[PDB]
Amino acid sequence: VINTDGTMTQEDISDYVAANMKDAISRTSGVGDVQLFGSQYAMRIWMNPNELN
Amino acid sequence: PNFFIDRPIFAWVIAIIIMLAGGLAILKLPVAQYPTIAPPAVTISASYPGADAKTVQDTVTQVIEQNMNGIDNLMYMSSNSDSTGTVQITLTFESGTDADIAQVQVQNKLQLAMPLLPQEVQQQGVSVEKSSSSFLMVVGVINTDGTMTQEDISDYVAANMKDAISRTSGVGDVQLFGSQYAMRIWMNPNELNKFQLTPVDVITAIKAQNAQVAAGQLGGTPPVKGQQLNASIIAQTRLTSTEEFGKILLKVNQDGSRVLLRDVAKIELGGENYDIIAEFNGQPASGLGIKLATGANALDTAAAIRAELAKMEPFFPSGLKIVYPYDTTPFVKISIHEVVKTLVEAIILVFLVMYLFLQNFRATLIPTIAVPVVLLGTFAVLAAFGFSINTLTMFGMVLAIGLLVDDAIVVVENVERVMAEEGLPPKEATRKSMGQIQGALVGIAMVLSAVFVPMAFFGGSTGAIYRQFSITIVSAMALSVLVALILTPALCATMLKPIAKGDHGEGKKGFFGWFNRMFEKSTHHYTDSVGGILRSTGRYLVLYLIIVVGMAYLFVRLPSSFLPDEDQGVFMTMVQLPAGATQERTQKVLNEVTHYYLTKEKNNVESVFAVNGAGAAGRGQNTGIAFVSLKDWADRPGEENKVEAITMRATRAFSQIKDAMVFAFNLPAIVELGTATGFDFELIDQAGLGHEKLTQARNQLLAEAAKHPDMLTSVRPNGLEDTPQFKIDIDQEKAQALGVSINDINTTLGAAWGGSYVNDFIDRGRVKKVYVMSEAKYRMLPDDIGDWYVRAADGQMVPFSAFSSSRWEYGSPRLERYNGLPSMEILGQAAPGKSTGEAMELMEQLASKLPTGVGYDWTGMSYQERLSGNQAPSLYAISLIVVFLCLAALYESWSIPFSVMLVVPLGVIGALLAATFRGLTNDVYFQVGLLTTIGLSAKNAILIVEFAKDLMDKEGKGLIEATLDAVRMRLRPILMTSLAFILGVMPLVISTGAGSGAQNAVGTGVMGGMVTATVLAIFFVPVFFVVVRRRFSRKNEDIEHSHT
Amino acid sequence: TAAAIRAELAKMEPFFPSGLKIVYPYDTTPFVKISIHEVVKTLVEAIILVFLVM
Ligand SMILES: CCCCCCCCCCCCO[C@@H]1O[C@H](CO)[C@@H](O[C@H]2O[C@H](CO)[C@H](O)[C@H](O)[C@H]2O)[C@@H](O)[C@H]1O
Repeated sequence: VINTDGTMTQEDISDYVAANMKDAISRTSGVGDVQLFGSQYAMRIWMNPNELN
Repeated sequence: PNFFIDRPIFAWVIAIIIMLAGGLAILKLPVAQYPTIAPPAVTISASYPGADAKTVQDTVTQVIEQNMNGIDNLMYMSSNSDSTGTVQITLTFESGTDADIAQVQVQNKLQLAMPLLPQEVQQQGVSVEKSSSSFLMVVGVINTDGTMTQEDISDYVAANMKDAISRTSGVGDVQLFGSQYAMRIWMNPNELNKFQLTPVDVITAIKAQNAQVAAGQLGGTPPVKGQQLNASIIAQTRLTSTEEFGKILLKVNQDGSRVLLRDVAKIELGGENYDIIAEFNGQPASGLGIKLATGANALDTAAAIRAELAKMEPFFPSGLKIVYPYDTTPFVKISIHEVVKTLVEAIILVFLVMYLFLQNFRATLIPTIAVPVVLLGTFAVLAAFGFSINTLTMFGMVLAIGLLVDDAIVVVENVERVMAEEGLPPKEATRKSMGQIQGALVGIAMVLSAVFVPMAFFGGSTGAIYRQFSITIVSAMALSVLVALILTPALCATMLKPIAKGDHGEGKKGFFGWFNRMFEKSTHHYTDSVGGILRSTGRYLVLYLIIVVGMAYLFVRLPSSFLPDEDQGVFMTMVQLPAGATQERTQKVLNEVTHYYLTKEKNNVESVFAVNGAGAAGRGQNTGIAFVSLKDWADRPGEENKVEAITMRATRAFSQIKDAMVFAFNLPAIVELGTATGFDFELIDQAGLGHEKLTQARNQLLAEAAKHPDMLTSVRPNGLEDTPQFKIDIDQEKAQALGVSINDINTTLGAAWGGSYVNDFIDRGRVKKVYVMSEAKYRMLPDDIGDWYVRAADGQMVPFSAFSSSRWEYGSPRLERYNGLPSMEILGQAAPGKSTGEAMELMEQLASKLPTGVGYDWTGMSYQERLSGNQAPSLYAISLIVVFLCLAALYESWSIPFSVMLVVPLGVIGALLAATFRGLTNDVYFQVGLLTTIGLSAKNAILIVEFAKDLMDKEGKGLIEATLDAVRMRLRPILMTSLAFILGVMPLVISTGAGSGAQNAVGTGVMGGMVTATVLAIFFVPVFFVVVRRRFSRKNEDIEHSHT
Repeated sequence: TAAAIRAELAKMEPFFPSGLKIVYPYDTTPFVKISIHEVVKTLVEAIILVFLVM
C-alpha cells in the first residue's frame, strides 16, 4: 500500500492496512498467518527522564 | 439378466437376501424429524455480570474478533453485545464441513485472545458450543401445589439433571429456563454506613473468610524412621449453610462488639440471576431449552436424552409435576406412520387394479411380491449410505411408488400379452417378452438417473433437501429395475398360468366379460381414431405449440415458496414493550396473552409458556415471548381450529389495540430458515463513524424503502434502537485530593448496582456461586446515587454526591457486529409481486445511496442467493442432455429421442394446472413431484416408440402400421400403472391434519401431472414418433419391407 | 485463494482515501496462469502436429 505524491509514513499506511483488513484476511477460511509490513497504531507515551527525575 | 427366468431358486435367493438384509437393516435404521440440513453453527457466549452494552462490545467482543482468526471453513461471524453482560458470537460454517473440527478449532483460538480478556469474564467462563440456529426441544417442569418459586424449581433442575444435557453427543448451549441457586447477600447501604464499612470491605471479607486452604499431610513425605502415621490434613472449609454466611466477620469494634455479615446485610439462598421470568400458564415453572444438533437424528437424540431424564425421573419428589410444552416428536411418529399407511394403501390398490384387469389371482400375487422386496431393501441402500428415515426421505419412497409400480406392471403385463397372442407356454412366452422390453428397462434406468442424480448436486441447504430425495427415489428405482430383471421375470416363468393364443376373454362370464368387451371395443375406437389423427399432420403440431406455450404462461404465473407451513401443533407469539419499560409492564402483557389464549380459545390451546426477558435476538427487559402447545390435532376439527386461524385472530386481538407490539406467529416447518422470499440485510459500518451515524444511515434507509411498495414489503429493522442511558461521570480530581481511592469507588458502584461474583460454596454436596449485590430498594431510582458512601483512607465516608456528575445520553441495549466490524440488521420480505433478487438489486441501489462508510452485506437465507442462483436450469441442461444421449444409444439414432422426449410438456402443464387450481405453489414437493411426473411421462413414451420401431424394423413392418400396433398392445399397461397410481396419490392430495401441507403439495402436483400425462401422451407420442420419424430416407411405407 | 482475499479486498476497496493505491510486489500467480495457458498451447500444438503428420 502507498500514497502517490505526498508520502504518509510507514505507520500511517500501516495503520490503515492493519485496521480494516487484517481483521478479515486472517479470518478468511483458507489462510494461515498474516505478517503485516509496518505496524498498527498504539498509544505511544514517551517518558521524559529529566522531567521525571 | 435372463439367466434367472429358468432359475427360480437362484432368483429367490437374490430376492430373500435383499429382503432380509433390507428389513433387518431396517430394524436399526435412524429416525429424525428431518435430517440435519442446515449449515453448522457455533456459539461463544460470555457473561460480564453487570457490565454496560458498549462495555461487553468493546472489551470482550472487539478483543476476540482480532484473534478469533484461524478457524477452518468459516463462512461468517455474527456477534451480539447484550446490555445484560452477555455477548453471543455465532460462527456459521460452510455446509457439510467437519462440525466438531470447526468447534474445537474455535476454542483453541479462544486462548490466543483469552489471557488479555476482562477478569470478571475470565472468572465467569465463556461457553463455545456447536449449535443449531434454533431450539430443538423444551421440557417443562412445574410444581403441583405451586408452593415453589421459579428459583426453587430451577435449582432442582440444576441439582439432578442438567449436567449431561449439554454433554449428549449433539447439544451445544442449553438455555436453562430458571437459575441454579447462589448464596445471595443483599447489602443494606444504611446499615453499612452505620458501621464504617463499604462494599470493598465486604468483598475482601468474604473472599478471605470463604475458601479451602493449602493443607499438607501429617507424616508428610518424605518422613523419617519409625513413623507410623499418614492422615489427611483438613483445613478451613468453604461454607455450607445460611448460618455460616451470616456469622461472617467484617471488623471488631473496640468494645468487643464484633461486626458480623448478618448485621450489615440480608442473607438468603437466592437465584443466581433474575433476568428471566418463565410462567407456564402463569403457574411458576422452570424448563430446559435444547438447541438442535449439528447433525443428530430425532427419536434417538430423544431416546438417549430421554434416557437421561427418565434416569432422573424415578427419584423426583412429590409436589412436582413434570410438564410438556414443545417437542418435534409425536409429530414425526404419526407423520411417517401416515406415509407407511399410504404406501400400504398403494399395494392393496395396485392389486385391485391388477385383478380388475388381469383377473388372474396368480397374476395379482406377482407384483405384490415385487414391491415389498424392492422397498425393504431400498432401505438398505439408504442405511448403508448413511442417511436416516425421517419425514422427507419417506416421501421420496411413497413418491417413488410410481416408477416401481410401473416396473412390475410393465413386465408381468407383457407376459400376459405374448401369451394372449401366441399361445406359448409361460417360460418361453416370458423369454420372448423380456426380449421385447429389456433394453427398454436399462434405458428407463438410465434416463431416470438422468433426471434424478442431478438433484443431489444441488448446493446449500436446498442441496441437502434435494439430496435426500435424489438418493431415496433413485435407489427405489435401482432395486426395482434389478428386481424386474431377476425375480420379476423369474417369477413369471414360474408362477403365471399359461394362456392359449387369443382368448382375450371378451364377454366370457359377466361383471368382467362385459368389462373386457367394453375395453376392447373402446380401445379399437382408440386405434381407429389414432390413425385417423395420423392422416392430419399439421393440426396437432399447432395444438402442441399451444400446450407448451400454455404450460409456460402457467409456470410463470406460479410464485415460488421453499417449503409448506404446518400446523405443528405448536407455535409462538412475540412481545416488545416500549423502550425503558420494566419487567413489571412486560409481565403485565404476558399475563394478558396467557389469559387470552387460555380463555377465548378454550377448545384448542392447552398450554402457554410466557418467557419474559428475551424475545428478539438477545435478552432484555422490554421483551417477552409465549409458547403455545395445542390439544391433539384430532380434537381441533375445522379450519378455525387450525394454526392459520388461531394465529390470525390472536394477532387481530393483539396488534391494533395495545401499547406494546404483540404479534402471533408460526415458524416455517423446518427448524431453520427459508421464510419464503426475503432477507436479512446487514449494513456494516466500515469507515468508523460510530453507533450514531450508523443509527441514522439505517433510519434514512428504512424510510427510503418504505417509499417503494412496488419492490419491498415489511422493511423493518430487527433489533433494538438506542434507549436512555445514564452517565455517572466521575470528577477524578475531587476524589484525588479528598483521600479516597478510585478503585474502591468503582468496585463499589459495581457490586452495588451490577453485582459481584466473589466466591463458591457447597450446597447439599454440590457447588454453587457467591453473589453480593445490593438489596432491592437501594438501587432502583436515580435518587439512590446518594444513599451510598465510600469509606476513605482517613476514616470518613464520602458521598457520591461529592463527585458524581450525573447526565442523560442514549446507548443501545444491543451492540451488534457482523464479520468483525460494527453493523445493523434490517430484516425483510419482498412485495407480493416480487422475486427476492429483484429486491436484491434495488436494496443494493438504496444502500448504495447512503453515506461513505455504511456498507452492505447478505447473510442467512439471503446468503444462499449470492452463490449461483440461475443454475437450476443448468442442472436441467445436464439432466436433459444426458437423458437424450442415453436415448440416442437405446434407440441407436438421433431423431427417435426427439420423438420420446417431446412428451414432457404434456406431463407438466397438467401438473401445473392442478397446483394452480387448489392454491398450491412451485416449491420442492412440487418440484420433485414434477420430476417424478417427467419420469413416468418419459417412461411410457419410451415403451411406445421402442415397440413401434421394433416392429418397423425387426418385423419389417411399416411406420403407420407398426406404431399403431405397438400403441395398441402397450396402451393397456399405460392405463394400468396410471390408474393404479392416480388412485394411490389420491388420499395425500385430499388430506387434512399433520403434514397435509406436504401431502397436498406433493400428491396434488403429482396427480394433476398424471392425468394430462396419460390422456395426452397416449395420443401424442405416436404423433411425435411418426412425425419425428417422417424425416429420413428409404421407402417406408406404411406398409413395407420384406425380410427373414 | 486470491479470489477470497480479493473478495475481501473488492469489499474494502470502495471506502478508500486519496493517494492510497494498492500495489503488487510478490505474486506467484501470473507465473502459474500464463504457465497453464502455455502448456495448453503446446498440447493443442501436439494435436495439430499430429493431424498434419497423419
Ligand atoms: C377426463 C375426461 C375428458 C378427457 C379428454 C380426452 C380428449 C383427447 C382428444 C382426442 C381426440 C381423438 O379424435 C379422433 O382423432 C381425429 C382427430 O382427433 C378425428 O378423426 C378424423 O381426423 C382426421 C382429419 O382428417 C381424419 O380424416 C380421420 O380419418 C378422421 O377419423 C376424430 O374424429 C377422432 O377419430
